[PDB]
Amino acid sequence: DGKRFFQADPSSRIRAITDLIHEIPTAHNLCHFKHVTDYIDGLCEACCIKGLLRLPVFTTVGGRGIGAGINNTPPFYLLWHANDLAGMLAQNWQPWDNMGIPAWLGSFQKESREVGLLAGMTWLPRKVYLHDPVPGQAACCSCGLPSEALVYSCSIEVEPVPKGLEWKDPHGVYTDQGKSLQ
DNA sequence: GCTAAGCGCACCTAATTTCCTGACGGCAATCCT
Ligand SMILES: [Mg+2]
Repeated sequence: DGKRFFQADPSSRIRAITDLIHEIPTAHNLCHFKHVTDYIDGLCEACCIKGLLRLPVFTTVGGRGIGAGINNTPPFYLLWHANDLAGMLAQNWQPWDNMGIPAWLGSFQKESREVGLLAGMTWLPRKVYLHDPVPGQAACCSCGLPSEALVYSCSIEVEPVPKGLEWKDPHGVYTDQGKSLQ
């Protein structure tokens, strides 16, 4: 009962859990997919979390009506790598003077532009509520690890990314004209 | 019943020209709104 992680204002539109993830096929303009079917099998909690982290980074266009993420169409992502998590964090540490207001706080105040890095790296273009049914699953058949009762669907809306916001992702790659490099 | 040796060439020259095309025609869907 309170604030929730990567969740936002009240919702009405309901979409299946298959579209939060991208690697598994979703409800396209078809009926058959790569042997998946919506509202039958769902993802685990870890898969749901790793799909929620895909939202600020790898959200594409939804047919030119649904807007993209904060860093446009998802560009090339480049970073510095090491054999350890300590070297993982240390080699990509370069911070900026203004941090920003990340989305794991509540409803952030828009105020002026030039968010920084911490507000821009965690921008939420979608929402999640999910309606919990009475009990749930018995054996998992979508993730692969046989788990307890899992999710079935969710609820996704969009937020229009405004104009301006002169901002550069630290790991993104941007062309000569400032557009995203694909 | 049916033979056997020896002998078998090389030199000359072998060519010059000029011409050799142009224009036209080259496709679209449908594989995320
Ligand atoms: Mg899984």
